[PDB]
Amino acid sequence: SLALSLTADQMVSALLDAEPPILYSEYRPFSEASMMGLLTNLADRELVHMINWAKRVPGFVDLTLHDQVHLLECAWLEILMIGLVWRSMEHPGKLLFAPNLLLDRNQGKCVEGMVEIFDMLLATSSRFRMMNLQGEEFVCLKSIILLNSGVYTFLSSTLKSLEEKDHIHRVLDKITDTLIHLMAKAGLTLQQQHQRLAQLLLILSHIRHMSNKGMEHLYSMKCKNVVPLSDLLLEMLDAHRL
Amino acid sequence: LALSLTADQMVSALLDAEPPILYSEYDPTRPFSEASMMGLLTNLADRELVHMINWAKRVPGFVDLTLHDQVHLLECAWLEILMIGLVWRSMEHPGKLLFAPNLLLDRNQGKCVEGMVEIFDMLLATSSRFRMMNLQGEEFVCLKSIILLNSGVYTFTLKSLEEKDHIHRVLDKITDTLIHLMAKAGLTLQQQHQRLAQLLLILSHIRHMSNKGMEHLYSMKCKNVVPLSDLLLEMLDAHRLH
Amino acid sequence: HKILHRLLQD
Amino acid sequence: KHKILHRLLQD
Ligand SMILES: COC(=O)C1=C(C(=O)OC)[C@@H]2O[C@H]1C(c1ccc(O)cc1)=C2c1ccc(O)cc1
Ligand SMILES: COC(=O)C1=C(C(=O)OC)[C@@H]2O[C@H]1C(c1ccc(O)cc1)=C2c1ccc(O)cc1
Repeated sequence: SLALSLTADQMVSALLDAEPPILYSEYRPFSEASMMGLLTNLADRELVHMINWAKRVPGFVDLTLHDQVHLLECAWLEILMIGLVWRSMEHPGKLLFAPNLLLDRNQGKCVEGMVEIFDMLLATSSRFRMMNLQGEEFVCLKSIILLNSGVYTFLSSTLKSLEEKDHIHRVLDKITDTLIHLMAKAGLTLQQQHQRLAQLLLILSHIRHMSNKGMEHLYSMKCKNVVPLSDLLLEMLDAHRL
Repeated sequence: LALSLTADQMVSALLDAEPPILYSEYDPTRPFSEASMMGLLTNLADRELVHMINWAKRVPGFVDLTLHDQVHLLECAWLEILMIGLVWRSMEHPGKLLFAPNLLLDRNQGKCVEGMVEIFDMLLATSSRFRMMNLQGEEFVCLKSIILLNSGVYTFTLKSLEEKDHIHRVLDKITDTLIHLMAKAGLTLQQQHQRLAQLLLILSHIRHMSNKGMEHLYSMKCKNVVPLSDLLLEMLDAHRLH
Repeated sequence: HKILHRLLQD
Repeated sequence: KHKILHRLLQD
């Protein structure tokens, strides 16, 4: 009820209000362990705020705890990466991990396997720049990732599981309406609206790809023990091989 | 040229470019093993790749690209494309994947390949999503073409950014064609943007499946389960698994 | 599989 | 080497 009744303007307002804060990294030269340590320490702190943001994504608290857990386990790295890309928009060639950890490609990639991932993140940021992604659009896309990523991996076949998936699809349709509204407001033609909407959603394929690759890198770091993965991080990572 | 095609001429071209459904070398005299099942799927995929290359050449816009960019797009998208094909052929076979007309498998059957049943379950899920949405063939050939042009686009001196722009223009035409189909089918304007979003969000799940697919295929290659053709070894190597 | 469960309730 | 795919793209 609560989320299916919001106006497009109210959806956007709710999502903007629910935005998590930008976290700082730690305050000389880097190494492989010290680099991933800052990023894993960061990610870990960002995950705690993400859960609190998810609770405020309209529709999300209507779902069972099992389902909210599954959606977050599936979506979390995609959500961290879209945030990073968003943050990095105005910094061509650099990833703004935190205001005090702005990392170039030009930075001597002390982490092995990290450059291909970095490059993909940069190209996404350049894509959002080219597109002139707006903040209101970003918050819509991030909510779509949360709701979409785990939706087809609900292998449950019952009457309580179809009513639930239909609810998540109803909420997804609303976020689509909200994106279209923003574009109409901005004065885009109907043909421009549909084209832009497609453009944005095709980026989510690329974001999924980056997460899939990122996760493999993480699992292989888990197996090294050169970095201290936190307890919550071990569990989120566990869910992708489980 | 692709950009001067109408919507109807785009759909006509894509339906005409459709590759045939090929038969598996399935030998019903012997039971399946892990090696024999994987041998069947890799032999099929290898024959299907040759037709795909010839289909890609008939996708409008594709032949304007340099051979290097054509190679990259196919390397990025080949498994996504095989998978969307499979899900499409399987739509009207609930619980089963129609790899070929003589190779129609349920989830129990390929439990006999280690790590395959996870992928199988995702593919069945997708086929069910398509059935539920009542995906049409004209929509399917647009989606398959979107995968070819999109999946490798963001990983592309001065010839670079006219090549990227050409691709995005052709992709915009395929969006236009999708909306046209939906309008001609009698969908309302709101239904049109909602369905466009529903279909494009499925492409994220297809990327996901392809990524999981590629890691399984790599692990099979690395346990010497099945010999891969030189073509498959190169397509697999482009994903540079580790 | 439970720390997340716990954060969601908390 | 010359990739197999690059060659098939010319036939
Ligand atoms: C080799 O480099 C890679 O392991 C990664 C990323 C990439 O190097 O740039 C983002 C990225 O995905 C990972 C990563 C990350 C690294 C450690 C974690 O505990 C969680 C996430 C990343 C991360 C993403 C967003 C964020 O807010 C924090 C970390
Ligand atoms: C056996 O389980 C899995 O390793 C796979 C698939 C899945 O389990 O299908 C249910 C799928 O992705 C692979 C696969 C494939 C298997 C061997 C190959 O040389 C190439 C592709 C696949 C494939 C997909 C479509 C197609 O036309 C041919 C092969």
